[PDB]
Amino acid sequence: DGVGNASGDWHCDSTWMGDRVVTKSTRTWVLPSYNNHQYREIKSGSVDGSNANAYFGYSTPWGYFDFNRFHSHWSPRDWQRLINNYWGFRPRSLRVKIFNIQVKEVTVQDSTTTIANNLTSTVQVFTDDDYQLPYVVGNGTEGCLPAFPPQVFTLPQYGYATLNRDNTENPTERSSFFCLEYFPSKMLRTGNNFEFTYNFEEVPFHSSFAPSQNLFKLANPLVDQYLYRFVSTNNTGGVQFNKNLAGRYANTYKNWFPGPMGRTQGWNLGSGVNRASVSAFATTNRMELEGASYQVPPQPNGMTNNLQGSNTYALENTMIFNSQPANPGTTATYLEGNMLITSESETQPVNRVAYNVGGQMATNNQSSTTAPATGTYNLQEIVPGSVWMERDVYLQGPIWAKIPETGAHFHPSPAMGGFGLKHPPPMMLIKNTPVPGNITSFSDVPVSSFITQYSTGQVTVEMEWELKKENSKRWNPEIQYTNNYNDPQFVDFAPDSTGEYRTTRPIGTRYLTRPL
Amino acid sequence: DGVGNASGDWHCDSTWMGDRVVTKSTRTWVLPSYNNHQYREIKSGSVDGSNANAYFGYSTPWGYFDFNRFHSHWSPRDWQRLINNYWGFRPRSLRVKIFNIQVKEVTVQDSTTTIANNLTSTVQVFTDDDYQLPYVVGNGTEGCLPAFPPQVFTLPQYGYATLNRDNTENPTERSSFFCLEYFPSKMLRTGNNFEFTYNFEEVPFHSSFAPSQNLFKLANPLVDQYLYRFVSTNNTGGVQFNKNLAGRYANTYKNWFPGPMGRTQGWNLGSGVNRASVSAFATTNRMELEGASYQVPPQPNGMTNNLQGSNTYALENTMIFNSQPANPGTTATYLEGNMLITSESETQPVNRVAYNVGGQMATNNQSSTTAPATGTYNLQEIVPGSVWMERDVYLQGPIWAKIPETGAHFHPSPAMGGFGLKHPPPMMLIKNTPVPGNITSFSDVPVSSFITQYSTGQVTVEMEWELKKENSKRWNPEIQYTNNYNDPQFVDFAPDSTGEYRTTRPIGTRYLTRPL
Amino acid sequence: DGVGNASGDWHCDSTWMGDRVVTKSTRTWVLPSYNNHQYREIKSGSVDGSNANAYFGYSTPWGYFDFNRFHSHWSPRDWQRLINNYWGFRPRSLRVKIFNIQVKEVTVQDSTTTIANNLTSTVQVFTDDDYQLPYVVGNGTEGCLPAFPPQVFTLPQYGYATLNRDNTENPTERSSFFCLEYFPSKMLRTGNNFEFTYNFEEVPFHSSFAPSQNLFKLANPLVDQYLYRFVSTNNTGGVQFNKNLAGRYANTYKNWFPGPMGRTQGWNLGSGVNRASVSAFATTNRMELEGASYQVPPQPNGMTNNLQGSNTYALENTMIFNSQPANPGTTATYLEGNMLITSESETQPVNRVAYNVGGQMATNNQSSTTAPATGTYNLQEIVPGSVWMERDVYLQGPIWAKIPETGAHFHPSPAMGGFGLKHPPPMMLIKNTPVPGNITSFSDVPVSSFITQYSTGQVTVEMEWELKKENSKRWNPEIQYTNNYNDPQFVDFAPDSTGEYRTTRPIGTRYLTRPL
Repeated sequence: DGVGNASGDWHCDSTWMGDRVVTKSTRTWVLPSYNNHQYREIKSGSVDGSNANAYFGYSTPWGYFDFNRFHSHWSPRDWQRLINNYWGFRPRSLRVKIFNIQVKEVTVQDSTTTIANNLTSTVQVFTDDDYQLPYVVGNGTEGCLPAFPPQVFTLPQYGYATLNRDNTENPTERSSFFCLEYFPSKMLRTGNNFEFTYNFEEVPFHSSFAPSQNLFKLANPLVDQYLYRFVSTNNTGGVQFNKNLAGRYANTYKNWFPGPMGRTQGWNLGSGVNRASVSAFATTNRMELEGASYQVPPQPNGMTNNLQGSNTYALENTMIFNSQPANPGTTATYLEGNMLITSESETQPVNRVAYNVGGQMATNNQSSTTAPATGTYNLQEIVPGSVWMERDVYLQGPIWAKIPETGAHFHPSPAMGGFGLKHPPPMMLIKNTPVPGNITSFSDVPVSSFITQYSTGQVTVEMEWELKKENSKRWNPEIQYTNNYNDPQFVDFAPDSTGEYRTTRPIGTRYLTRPL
Repeated sequence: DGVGNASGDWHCDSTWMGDRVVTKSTRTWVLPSYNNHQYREIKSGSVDGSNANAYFGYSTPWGYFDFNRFHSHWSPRDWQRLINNYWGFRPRSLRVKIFNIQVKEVTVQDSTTTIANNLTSTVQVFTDDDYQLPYVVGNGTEGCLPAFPPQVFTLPQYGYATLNRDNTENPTERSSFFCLEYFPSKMLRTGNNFEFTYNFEEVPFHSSFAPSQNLFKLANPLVDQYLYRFVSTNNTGGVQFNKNLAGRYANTYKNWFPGPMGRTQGWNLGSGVNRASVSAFATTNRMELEGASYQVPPQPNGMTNNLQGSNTYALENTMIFNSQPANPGTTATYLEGNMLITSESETQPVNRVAYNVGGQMATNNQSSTTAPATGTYNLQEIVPGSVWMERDVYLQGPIWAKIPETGAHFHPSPAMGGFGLKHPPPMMLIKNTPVPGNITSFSDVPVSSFITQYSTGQVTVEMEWELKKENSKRWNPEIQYTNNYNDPQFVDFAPDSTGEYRTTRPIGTRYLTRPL
Repeated sequence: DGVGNASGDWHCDSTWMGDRVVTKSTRTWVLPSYNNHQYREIKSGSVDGSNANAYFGYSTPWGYFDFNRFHSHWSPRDWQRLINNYWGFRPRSLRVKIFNIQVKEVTVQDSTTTIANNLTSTVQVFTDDDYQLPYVVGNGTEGCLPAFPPQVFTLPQYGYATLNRDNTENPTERSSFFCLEYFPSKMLRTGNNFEFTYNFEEVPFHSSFAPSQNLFKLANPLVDQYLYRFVSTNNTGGVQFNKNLAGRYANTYKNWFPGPMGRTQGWNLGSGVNRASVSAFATTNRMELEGASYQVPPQPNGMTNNLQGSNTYALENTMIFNSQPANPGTTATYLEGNMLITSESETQPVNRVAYNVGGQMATNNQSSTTAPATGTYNLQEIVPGSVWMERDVYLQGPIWAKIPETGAHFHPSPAMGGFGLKHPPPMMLIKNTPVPGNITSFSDVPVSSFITQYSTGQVTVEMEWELKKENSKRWNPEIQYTNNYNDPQFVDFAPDSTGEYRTTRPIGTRYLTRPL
């Protein structure tokens, strides 16, 4: 209620309750006064020789809350207890609560930066629950809540890129500008707090199970099919047929088919017999959209890199995390030992691999003169009767994404993994209100001299997850995420002597196994 | 009730009522006695050198009502008030009402064509609401209600093409014949009327908004992704990775993908550097269906001609209306100045252009010997995680179409734009009953001499439209359909000194703008 | 209630509710301690060679709130949605609310200006709702709420000019002095707020429609009048008459007449064939009032500059805004490219142009000796049966004005446009209470050493607007305010890379069209 009273407590826990788990998480944040309290016009042309990077947009002084990663809510033990016990999970509700606001004021006088707090300065928070702003949350950007609870994170500055003109930095007449002070926002002093509740829409469970059985090997290898296959022609043009035998899965009749494919390049990790000195930009899979051509990693769902125990990965198809957060705007050439190169090997009985051709189809009509000929294709889209698996979600990866408000779409599983939401959690924007400096006269030009200041405080996020319980009559034990290190020099998913949070490997969800 | 009393009034109006608009429209029609009151066998072989044009079918004396265009219900001002204020619209109900029937009888005696009315002759009207007839309404044919209310239109003759045999004019044993006098029809004198009500099924709203934001540019250009991309290999085969920077949309990880594509040829309008003297038939995109090969304009949804401000259009992908209705069976070579060549430039942030390749995929497996190679594809079908925009509807274009009664289908947006209906508005068939001439003796052969006669009357159509209200926090003004002509020599969407209804340009729906 | 609690939230929105729109707007203000807390005697003589500029008056330490411009309440999109959809609008209620007061105290010690806040200092606010003060709000002065919500504005100092004597700086015995601490004012600490409600009186709607039809062309051009005109005399003095034909509007009988006129000088913008090197002061239209002569722009209602598509404007008749707010007291010679020269071309079917003579009247009595002669007049006042159009209101222009408390008036449309109010919104005056410095002894002279200090805070203004709905049976589309720029280098009505709010063109209201 006032300055000498706590406006909320530290809730950071998890409570497994049957087929349901709430996951609370309080973090501490810092909000810089971005742009010195003004809207700016960020724009760029073709950098790196590509006019795909040309954008037009606006950068606001508003910061925002991005709790759209799984480690922001899940400890690695509560993640381990999830992915080794349950076949699925999906979010149900959400409860965000910003509290203990305190706003300092830096006063650099003769290089003595005194930092004191003003009790009177406010903080604006609104939530965009009519979805009228550019939703920039679900795009794999930084500025998230940290994985580790005693880390203090700075809130990312809110910008958005509108329509540019002809792949330049210049706008078009459809390019918009959203003023964010034209939205009603709650003014928060140091004794006020901002609560917010949200209920997720009906989404499918994330299929956190690996297949126990190949897709083209769903018949039993004991009894044989009552269907025959064309095998050959005789010395005349008379066709000949053979019975599909029992375990001959290469030529049985299939009833279901794998998912989409676009053949990406496969690069060897580990030892590697890769091509030396490849500038890997000019040969990636691009998807040209209204002018320029864009790299689109990862490719849409229905494929996999990395078959099984092979060091060949499709690096265009994968999600490559770093081990630690990096400095912004770095041009460092990281190697294999720095990254978390993340495999989708668990879905190979259903999905086709991305560094191999998917099949072959007949190219000509045969005759007594022309022999039959086939040709391999590098990409195949949705066929009726297809079945694929969605992208695996990770502890270090995004939870949701917003479906773009277009006319139509085909089934909206995000390519980066997670939950495709039509009405996602609304984007909580926040800024410091501008406090003017010493203004002694009237002028019609607006104030450009402000008290330089930042605010800080805590935020708690309480999600709730409906879980799909495992129910299998499998006899032998399964593979599960065990803590298996040979001679650990450090405890993983735990700090070090420096005090930085050390993660080494990404953690999937498909560890339970389930027959098709 | 009788001959001296009006059997219905002229309702032609529109009543905007919140998120709902009823649009009434009365027109005056003329019904010729088609075929001289008999069923005939229309059939043809390969004309224009193509056996696709070979059909077998039947032509009835029945005429029909085709109010399946948007200008039959919408004035251009009420269309302007729709497409500049609302994000969507869909039909809800329908009410057709045929009234003031009067049937003349032409009597050419010594070249003095006296036209008098017989009070006793009837008119048959039935509606086909069990969908047992070939539904020929939603196919882009003429004979519609006019755009302009005081125009009198003639009702189109009802024919249908059944199954022919082996791309000839001869029938197969599956070819059917539907007698239309085997359906119960209401006999209408000059004092009778025919009412009919219809409620549309649950359809999606037509997305009458343009995107404010590119599909591959949905991240913000301020914070950068926590995902890395394979960039290159070193002097060994060791892979190397770089962080996806903030605004580098050409190589970020994408979550949603564009729609289908088939690469069509792009032709330059305006000035034009087109290839001179092209017979443009042999190089169009065809789709061979059970024998012959058919041109299929427009190609299915998910593409666009005409990027932005460029004079290159994909003429195979577009809807080309004329400015005025034309005489039937004309072989005139119209030019650019006659037609209404209709752009889909508003959907280019989501759809791929039809005169460019959509992307490229890896063609080989790399090694220390073989370098990586990619290959461009000209067509890509549905991939899971796709999102496209539907075809824009126009003031001069069709409202609905019937889904064919087959087994299965994929999401039934008609390629010509509009609303894919499973149970469309039933086809109102109408004919003049045959009045025999002077028959003085009995003969078992049926009567072939009739009183030559036509009927005329009014028809009113009352549709009802549920509207999706615009709700955006966009700050700057939008583009809207304004009446912008530089030195008009005539008022557009209004008559001239001749009295003919002059339209110059087609009117879309996507003028409001909305972020993905 | 206290220092650690927010005393009000940021309301800044608009809610269109049928034929009604509320427009909330919160801004942040800075209040300097004007005059160092004392009343002063501002007076001047003849500057610029004109004794019209000689005034006597008083300058107070009070600042005031001036939300009397349309952009203080309306975003340009909500202004666009108004002027393209409605035929009229007028204010109904008002709700001002000053909150989050915080008062700093600047302490310059050895050129180290430390700015800290005192929790104990107060702020006086009263509202003048008996109209006992000189109302200086509705006069086109600066110090308004900004157009753009995150701009912080400084409150203008309240002064007023009373009666001087004989066009000098000396007062007369009727010259008054209003002490503003003789009015009861609410003392506001940092935990207090000041609410205020107001209901506007019955005013006419602002006619935000252009005429679709000329005033002298209201007959139809098909049938002719039953009234004859004197055309000529014969070889004798016998009069002769002709019938007024159908479309001959130059000599039909008129029933209604245009508004007032005073011929101003017309100057060419754009290319321009203007007279070179004109000191444009000595030839303007003046209106001499009790001694001196005053320029009176704009001239009273009933005229227009700028016919249609011509570059000749009457610059004495127009409202010339700047693109950006300017520094106070500037003597800069702005050009055409800086200003927002604002046209009244939309009202030319009803109003007469200001750079042309309005008509001619007979100067002599004719005879057999003297021929008839006419003479053009340069000004014509109200004639019974007149009809004119009021001044267009703009997004950048004033909302209301106070009618002077005189005896009588003729219909009080303000010449600067807007709503003539008899009891306007009361003028919210505000000052910082004086906190004395170090006073160690008693003296009967009042304290002149104070703690130098300023206060800041937020103010929200909630107006409510009754709207006149458009209802026209016009067929063709209208002209509307579209966002039409050819190659934009910047988004208009939105910031730039500097962060300043960029407006280029003024926005009217007459875009709908309506017949007389």
